Amino acid sequence: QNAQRDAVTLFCCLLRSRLATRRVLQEYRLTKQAFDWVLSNIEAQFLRSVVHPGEMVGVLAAQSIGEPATQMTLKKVTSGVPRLKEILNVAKNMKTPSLTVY
Amino acid sequence: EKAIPKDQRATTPYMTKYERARILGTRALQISMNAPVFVDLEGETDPLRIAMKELAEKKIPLVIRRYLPDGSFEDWSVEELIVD
Amino acid sequence: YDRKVPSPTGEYVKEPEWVLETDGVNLSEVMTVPGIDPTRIYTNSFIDIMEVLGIEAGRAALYKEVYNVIASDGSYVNYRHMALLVDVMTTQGGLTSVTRHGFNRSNTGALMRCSFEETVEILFEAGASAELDDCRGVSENVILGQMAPIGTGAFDVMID
Amino acid sequence: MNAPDRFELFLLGEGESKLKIDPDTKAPNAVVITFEKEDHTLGNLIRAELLNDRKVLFAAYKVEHPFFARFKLRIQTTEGYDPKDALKNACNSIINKLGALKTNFETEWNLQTL
Amino acid sequence: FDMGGYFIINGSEKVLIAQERSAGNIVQVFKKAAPSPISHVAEIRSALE
Amino acid sequence: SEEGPQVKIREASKDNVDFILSNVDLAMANSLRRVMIAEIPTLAIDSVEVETNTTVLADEFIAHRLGLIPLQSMDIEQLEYSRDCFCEDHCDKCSVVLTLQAFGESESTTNVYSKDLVIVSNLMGRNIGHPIIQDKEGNGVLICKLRKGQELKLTCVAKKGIAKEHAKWGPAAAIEFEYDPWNKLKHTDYWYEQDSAKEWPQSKNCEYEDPPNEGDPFDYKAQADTFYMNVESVGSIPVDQVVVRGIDTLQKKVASILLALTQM
Amino acid sequence: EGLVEYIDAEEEESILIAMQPEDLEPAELDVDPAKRIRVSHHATTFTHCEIHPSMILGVAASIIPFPDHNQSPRNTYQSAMGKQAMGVFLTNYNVRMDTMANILYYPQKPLGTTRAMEYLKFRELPAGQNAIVAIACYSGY
Amino acid sequence: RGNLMGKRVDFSARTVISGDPNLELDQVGVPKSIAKTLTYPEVVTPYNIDRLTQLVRNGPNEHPGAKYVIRDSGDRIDLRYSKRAGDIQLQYGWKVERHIMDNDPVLFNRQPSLHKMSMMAHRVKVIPYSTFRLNLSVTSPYNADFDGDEMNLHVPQSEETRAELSQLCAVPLQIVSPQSNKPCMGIVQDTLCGIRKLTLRDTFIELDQVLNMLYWVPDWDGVIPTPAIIKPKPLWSGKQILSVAIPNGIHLQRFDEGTTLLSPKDNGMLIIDGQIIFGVVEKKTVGSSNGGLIHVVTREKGPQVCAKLFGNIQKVVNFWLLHNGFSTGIGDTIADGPTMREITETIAEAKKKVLDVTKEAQANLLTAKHGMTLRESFEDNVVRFLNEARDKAGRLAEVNLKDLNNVKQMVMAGSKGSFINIAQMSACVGQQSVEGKRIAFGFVDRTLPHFSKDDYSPESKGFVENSYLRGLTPQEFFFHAMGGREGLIDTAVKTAETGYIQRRLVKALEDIMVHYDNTTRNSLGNVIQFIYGEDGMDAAHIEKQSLDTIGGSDAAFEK
Amino acid sequence: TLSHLRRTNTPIAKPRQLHNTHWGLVCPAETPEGQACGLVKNL
Amino acid sequence: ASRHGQKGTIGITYRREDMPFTAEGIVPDLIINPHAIPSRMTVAHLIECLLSKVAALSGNEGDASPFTDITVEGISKLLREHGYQSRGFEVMYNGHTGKKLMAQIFFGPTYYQRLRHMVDDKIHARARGPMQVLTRQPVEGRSRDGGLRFGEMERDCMIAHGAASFLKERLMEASDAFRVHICGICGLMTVIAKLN
Amino acid sequence: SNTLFDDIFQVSEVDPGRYNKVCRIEAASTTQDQCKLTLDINVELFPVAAQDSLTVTIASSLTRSWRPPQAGDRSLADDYDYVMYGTAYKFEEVSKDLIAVYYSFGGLLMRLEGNYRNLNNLKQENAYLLIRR
Amino acid sequence: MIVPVRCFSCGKVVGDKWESYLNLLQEDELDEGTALSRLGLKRYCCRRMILTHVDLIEKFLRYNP
RNA sequence: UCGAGAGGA
Ligand SMILES: [Mg+2]
Ligand SMILES: [Zn+2]
Ligand SMILES: [Zn+2]
Ligand SMILES: [Zn+2]
Repeated sequence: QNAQRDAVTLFCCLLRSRLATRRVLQEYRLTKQAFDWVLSNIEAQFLRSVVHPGEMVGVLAAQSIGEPATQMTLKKVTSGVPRLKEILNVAKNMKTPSLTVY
Repeated sequence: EKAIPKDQRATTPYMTKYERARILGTRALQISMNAPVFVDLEGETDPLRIAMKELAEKKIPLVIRRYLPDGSFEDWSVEELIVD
Repeated sequence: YDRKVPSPTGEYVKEPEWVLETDGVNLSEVMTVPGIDPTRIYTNSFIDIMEVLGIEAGRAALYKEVYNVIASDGSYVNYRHMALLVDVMTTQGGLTSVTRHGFNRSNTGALMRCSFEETVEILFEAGASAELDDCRGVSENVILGQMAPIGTGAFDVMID
Repeated sequence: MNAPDRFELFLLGEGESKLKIDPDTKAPNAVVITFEKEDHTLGNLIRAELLNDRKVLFAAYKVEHPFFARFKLRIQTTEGYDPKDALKNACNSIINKLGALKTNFETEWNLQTL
Repeated sequence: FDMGGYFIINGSEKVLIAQERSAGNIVQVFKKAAPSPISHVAEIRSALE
Repeated sequence: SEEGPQVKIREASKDNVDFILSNVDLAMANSLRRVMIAEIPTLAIDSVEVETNTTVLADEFIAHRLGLIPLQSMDIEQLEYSRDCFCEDHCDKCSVVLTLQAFGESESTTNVYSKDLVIVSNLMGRNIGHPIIQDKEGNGVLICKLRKGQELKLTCVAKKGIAKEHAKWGPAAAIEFEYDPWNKLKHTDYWYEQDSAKEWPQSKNCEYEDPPNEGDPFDYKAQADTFYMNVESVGSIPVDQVVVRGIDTLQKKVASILLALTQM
Repeated sequence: EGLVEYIDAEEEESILIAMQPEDLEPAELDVDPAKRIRVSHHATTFTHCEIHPSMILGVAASIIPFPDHNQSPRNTYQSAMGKQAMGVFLTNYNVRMDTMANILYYPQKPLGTTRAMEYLKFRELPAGQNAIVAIACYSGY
Repeated sequence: RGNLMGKRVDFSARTVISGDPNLELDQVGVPKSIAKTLTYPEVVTPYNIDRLTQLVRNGPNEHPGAKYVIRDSGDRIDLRYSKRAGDIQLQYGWKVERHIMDNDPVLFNRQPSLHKMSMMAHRVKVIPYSTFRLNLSVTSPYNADFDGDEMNLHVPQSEETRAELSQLCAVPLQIVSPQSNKPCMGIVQDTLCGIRKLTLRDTFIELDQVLNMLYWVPDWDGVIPTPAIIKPKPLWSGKQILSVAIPNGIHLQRFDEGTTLLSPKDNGMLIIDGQIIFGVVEKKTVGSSNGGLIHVVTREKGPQVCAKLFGNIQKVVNFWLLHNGFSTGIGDTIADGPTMREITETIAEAKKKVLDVTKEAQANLLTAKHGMTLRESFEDNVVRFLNEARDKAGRLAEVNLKDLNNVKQMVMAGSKGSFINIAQMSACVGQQSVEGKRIAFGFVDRTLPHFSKDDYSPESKGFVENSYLRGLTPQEFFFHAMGGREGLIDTAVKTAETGYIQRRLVKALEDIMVHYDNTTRNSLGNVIQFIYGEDGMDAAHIEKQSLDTIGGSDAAFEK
Repeated sequence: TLSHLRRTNTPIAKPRQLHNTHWGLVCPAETPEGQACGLVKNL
Repeated sequence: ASRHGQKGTIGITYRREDMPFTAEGIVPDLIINPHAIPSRMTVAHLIECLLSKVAALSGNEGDASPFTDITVEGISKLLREHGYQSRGFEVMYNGHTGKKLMAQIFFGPTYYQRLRHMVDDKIHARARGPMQVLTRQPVEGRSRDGGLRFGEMERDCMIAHGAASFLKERLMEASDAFRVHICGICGLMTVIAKLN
Repeated sequence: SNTLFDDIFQVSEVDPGRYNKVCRIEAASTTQDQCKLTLDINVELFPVAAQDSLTVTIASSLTRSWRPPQAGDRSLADDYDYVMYGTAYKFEEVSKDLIAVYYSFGGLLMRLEGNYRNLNNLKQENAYLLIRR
Repeated sequence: MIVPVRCFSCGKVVGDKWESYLNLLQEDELDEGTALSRLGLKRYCCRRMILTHVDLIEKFLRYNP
């Protein structure tokens, strides 16, 4: 139950923000019928926006990062495909080991 | 051996794309093999559309068996399972 | 560095700050030094952050470097994908790499690991150690040609 | 190896009559005609002559795919006025114009000397 | 218009592609690797003309 | 004269005919020039049987070349399509047969001009099958060159067709077509680097239409109805019959509609 | 006679060459703005003069018209496509028996020709046609 | 790894592919020669038997037809040659391997199959010629070009397989992409360049054009919209006629630069109820841009409506452009006469800057900036100076480009262009670079043997003052060749590493699937994430929505 | 044919990249792209 | 392709009437999109049109030698003396409608090369047939009338959809499916079987 | 179904904003000083010069598909030289007892100030703009 | 390898104009522009069929077989 | 069957 409340917390932040009583009756003058329609609409749309269990999420994520890497191609910092190779196989020594001091 | 009781179940009642597609494929496969049709098809001659229309009126008598990571399972009848 | 921050009113406005960028990494002895903000400081190397601040900090550092790689090309990929990969490296405990020896030795079956580098050595040690295969992984079932529990195969189907 | 014969561009196939007429399902007084084996050479003339009849509400042709040479023409008109009568008007008026053109040209050619 | 320059082995016209090699009998000085005990080397490749 | 489209012939020849076509809806002019190129029918080689060929060239190369020679098709209407007639393969009522024979006897190269093609079928009193010759020397088109000791012997069966099936049955070369020379209808947006008038030159057709008055605003109800056309011929058919038969094929094209409508 | 020398890769280290043989003319404005900006040389101790710069290109790059007006990787791409073009590879194509031999029906000498082309017989033995090409937005095919 | 996880499979094909604007999105242009060769085993039933027996009679050497029949005995009936080839009567329960026909589902492909949406289901549309025709807006998800590309096409063999192609592998389903949570396909090239030309206020469409343009839209209501102008001529605006393609109930709001609601430049976008209130349409509006029109329709209406919508936009816009016309000359890359003087003298000002910085360094008066050596400081100053030269020259040319010029139009809609291309073709191509630095000394202390030794001038270190249009000099050409060669080395080098990276990622996370409790896990069962994505919701299920509580003054939030 | 008869093949720190010393001895841009770009060159 | 990396296959072929015709009746032998011109920066092709045009009309030869001081401005001066638009543009009329095209088209003679990749010598589709003895998989290559590859790269994509049944099809029935007896006690392929 | 508004304006500036046939015009009602208007006018159909006094009207008429004109049979409530059809898209409460109304005439835009029309100018698709000599 | 009968673009039979072209050049000493203009190839589509034509056939004859 | 080279995206 706590994990559920956690999982929608930012969505509820937005939700309460948009459905402010003043805003519900002033910015866009909703009537009761329309407000109930909106409330049901959001429940259906959200519940449709759940991860369907069974998705091969790891393979999708791997390809999701790998495809734009193919597109990667051309202030002296190490970035791009070589940086990605550094990141990926935990390079003990790095071409650009830097630090940003606050 | 063990089962998950009907009263206490906590899996998405809405059927996922994967079980809908599997169920439609099972229905269409068996429909292709001279199987009985449980709706008054409106001239439909395709097992894919036939299975979709059986599902839409919930005339498909199959049950899912969602398997959990512990080895336990949860049966969900097609009546129970919703479609948006 | 120009940086936006809350004004006393509450409105966000820019509060430019002087910040120094270094050329070497020795985080262990630099954050302690006085006159600085020792909670904000950030390195470009996740391995040192892992050594010092902790693996949970190292996770955000890892993600942010992947993110910078992506965004430097004027691109964007959803948080879930990168975070899942980063979590896969972190969840083992160390900083397990995506490489032949960093991750491929694990508990993840035999054919699964033998489908990607050190094929015959993975199988050799597997038989030497009587490794058990659950055949719940996709690759093991792919080898066996059966229906792998993937998405459609995740659930068994029975009649009423 | 794949190309269909060129003669399909102007020769009707097995049981392919020239015009197939279907009433437009949505609109009123509207019809779609699947001319076979013709194209913009002929169809544009029909449509452009349909526009001149002031009791003709709608006239338009379209070529589904330039591989094939079968273009559709759709018409809409005033009440109690079958578009086939407007089409007959169009074709016959076109023919009158072309005959007049040919005869005027012949007169000029015989006037000309070279 | 045939310009020549090919052989005819087993009936198939054959071309010998000029191989590219580093020259012989010259001295070269190479700065060695950072994690290397020896700082530089000077190598000569000696072959009889 | 007759009410409808008005034609003024500007310049005329058997090869070229340039005229002004007044008071016609534009679509008619596009459609006529379109059918002028294609649907108009004309006779040219569509089959070839090559007995002995010792030429450098390949037979199918020569057969292609043979197809594009322009053969007189003035009386083609008296002839019929092979596809239409009832003969086993071809006959005198649809196909005209030609024979080509050449041998290299001279030390110098022996040409194989168009005139060396010979006509073998029964003419039956029609102006059919003559290989057109416009060459000033009289030789005409050149098909192949032959060395001493080379021979070429073949038989070509010419059949009726149209340019829509293949471009050898095309009676016209390039047809000029331009309207509104001054762009008074704003019917093309000039691409000007500095001044549209200086960069684009006026065509000769501007000479006949009145020059524009800038003070007068854009006329909006005006539409295109005066066109400047120039038709060219390959000699297969004289230009007058090119355009006349284009009109006639167009009106036949239309007439089949009326018949097919009646059948419904 | 002594008016030409064979310079190998090492020997040109010690010599100062020159692009045009009118770089050895005196100096003292009115000019055509479209012509390329040429660096005034400022040098005067010349040893050799280039025969002609165009010679740096090989045979396949000699074919390209206006490679100086063109993107470098485009010339690289062309160089590997020009050996792929069909044409008349030999005058004795008929006599020979070889495993594959496509030949253009009607080759035409290109309307735009490198001056270096003349010494590789491209105009004598071409491998392409002078197509009337119209870059245009037509049917979207 | 090559005979167990990647077998050579049957029921496969491959062709040069071409693009066809009168094909709809999920259709594919399979040729008859392929279709005659490929098959689907279909079991005979009462619903199908009457068609299927005709098909069996039709035979395999012309289409539609069938090549094989399978019986109770289990022994084949080759229909290519058999005495009973024409007297077949199929009993129920017999399989017939019929050719693939129209509106059949087939799995498309283009190696390398980097992501899941480089392999998606398509509906067969058997066409004559020997190319896989496909829709235009399918090039982005395959990274295809019609330049010699080849695409495969695998064919299902069971009803569940056919469903899975239809039910989850289909093109409309992948219109919204989990990665980069936004659409995959979008309007491209001639349609995208044409939409801009059509939508302009100044573009006005006549009546005769409007009727054909209206008809071309496949699913058309049959209601002729009232014209924008009803007076001296009934005229139509390009926006008004385009609007019919957009369905009712689609609203869109977008704001660009100075987009007052009374828009001056006709920029931005406000679209109401499937009508276009104001704004020029281009890539931002109708591309794969996040928050674009496709993004709206795919979730608001559904996949199918937007899949149809792709074709409808294409059909309207291609027709209008076809009769408007478009073409790119090299008068489109000739900057104004006076502007060329300004440009070359701008380069000269930067050239002088390099000379004077050089002399200052020659006097050993260079303020050594922190960290860099003196020679490094000289480098950075000069490199950035010359980069300023080329960028200012390009933007002096881009500013100087009239509206008729096609290349700007291409750039303007984002069809195929960027700023720098204009700069390199009309101003100055720029400065070349090898391994980050400028063209170094290969000859001992000089770049080329036409330059005196120890020359650090712009002309001799790789600067290319002349423009592509004007023409590069011999040395400039050679320096350009160096730069382009390095770029091609990188191009060849980057890919192999990228393929290995993709392989390593995919093989690292291949076991990762959401379980029936949202615990992202693997075969071992050890949890990777307790809820996928740290919110439990999938990636296409996403939109860039501002939260108005975060920002704003405390009083403004109060009020 | 000519460009086959004017080719090299370097069997294998920066060999692929074009060099200042190649000016006039090897064609600048004519070379295969891909497997052996710059390792294999033409005169 | 042309001499400037402007590769590309034929999309569609149009009869001459369908083609957009210039005022003189000249019809393009070939049509290409203008969208390949900016991204690839091939101005040489784009100038070749001009030079070849003036050489075709004047009756000389085009001098496109590199490192020549030949200028577009002068080439266009000559072209203007031949009565065409100096930068190569030409008024063009649509073939289908005969209504003048709003944009004047850059049109002229441009040398093009026929490439060695022709579709029908690359077309291939396969249903059943030859198999390797060693693997019991289709022989590689269309020359041997073989089957195509369902690579691990493709297997990844099928995995990502969760399409397990299609994936099973590809890796068994549609390639090298097989049935083997096994003895459970040994748990191996020891067993000897006679099925008739 | 009658006229919703009528006034008389004099144009202040004609803005050809990079458009060959379109112009942007600003003009305040001469009778009511505090009411102004901004609108896009095709100049090729209706030439609009600077400092021109033009009558301006808005109607609701005088769905169902368009019927091309036939003689004066389909008589149209106008003896004008220029007219348009648009659809209202925004109404701005500028300040108390003052209002602004926005129209997009199939691309060409409009803007109208003043509260004098307490009545009419509804949030309605129907909108006609009519200009006279 | 031989003079094409007609220009692909338009279609005017240029095949009968080849031998006359060479006669124009060799005996009347005309430039190629006026040589094609004498023949009446007014439009450049057909005009570049003869200017850019390479008559390879001569090489082919010289082989005795 | 085996290695080799040359190519297309
Ligand atoms: Mg490609
Ligand atoms: Zn007969
Ligand atoms: Zn056993
Ligand atoms: Zn011609």
